[PDB]
Amino acid sequence: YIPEWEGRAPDSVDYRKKGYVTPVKNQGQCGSSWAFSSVGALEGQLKKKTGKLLNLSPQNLVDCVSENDGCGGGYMTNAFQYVQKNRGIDSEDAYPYVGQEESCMYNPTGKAAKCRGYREIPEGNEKALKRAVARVGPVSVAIDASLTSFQFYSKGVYYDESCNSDNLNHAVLAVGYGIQKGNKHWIIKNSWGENWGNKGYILMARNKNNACGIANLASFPKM
Ligand SMILES: NC(=O)SCC(=O)Nc1ccccc1C(=O)O
Repeated sequence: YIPEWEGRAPDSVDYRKKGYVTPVKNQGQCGSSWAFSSVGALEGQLKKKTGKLLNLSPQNLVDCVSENDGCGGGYMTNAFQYVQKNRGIDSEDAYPYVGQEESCMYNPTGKAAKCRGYREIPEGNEKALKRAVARVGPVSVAIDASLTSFQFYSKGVYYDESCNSDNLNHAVLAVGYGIQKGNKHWIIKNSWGENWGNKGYILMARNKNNACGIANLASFPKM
């Protein structure tokens, strides 16, 4: 067997076709994009591990990941380490999202997935992020989403040269990649509801010198 960091990745990958991606969620006013990005990468690894997939609980992460700040931001790697230490993460149905930080309500009964660690993509290496998406699955990533051009995206492959790759303020999920009208892109799942962008998704420029810092905080959990 030839490992992940070696040889040719396919030119087009989309896990929305293969049942590795849950429907688009809406984080509301709570600044918990790290939680939705974390559960999104955990859902994809749950599908490859068990063959079954299920909507996991970002509220579990908001209320229980003490290393993060609930609605005040957080890192996706701390959520992965939490699930590893906690031995489990609850389902969305058993731990619904309320849009606020509350007390930790984890119960092992509603456990739907586990995690045994994580791996951080080499800093700014878009080729390595591409190989990871093609071989591991959906990868949690952080970007600069403060620009007006990003927030009012609707169609096409998004690119803005003013995007600060050193101000990663929003967490999303790379559910694939490809090419549209001569512009390479990452297929990115956001958490601003289905009515944002293109059905909740945005195609962000790929191989344009790590636009918006797409590969500066990329990671995936291990199951
Ligand atoms: N042996 C390898 O690492 S090749 C992986 C690969 O297919 N990369 C690519 C494939 C198509 C387009 C762009 C890239 C890129 O380099 O970002």
